[PDB]
Amino acid sequence: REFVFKNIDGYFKIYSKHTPIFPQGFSALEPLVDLPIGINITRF
Amino acid sequence: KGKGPNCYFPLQSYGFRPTYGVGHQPYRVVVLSFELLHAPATVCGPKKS
Repeated sequence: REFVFKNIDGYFKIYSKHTPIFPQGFSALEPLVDLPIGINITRF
Repeated sequence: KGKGPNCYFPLQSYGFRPTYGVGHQPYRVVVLSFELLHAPATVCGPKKS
């Protein structure tokens, strides 16, 4: 389970993709959720 | 310290009755307040297709 979190222009976008079995493959993460909240995110 | 001289209850009841005049009938008022803060506009009007 891979996840990518980024905040730009007030939109909070996430990306994820599920695959069986770490560096022995290549897979691009597809967009799943995009929510405009515009809050300032600095720590997680 | 209680009800008496110079101490009156600030809240008063209407008591709506169907036999009242047009000026005393109950009127439900809804005020729409729009915000234009620095944020993505999540609210928009309908779009015809």
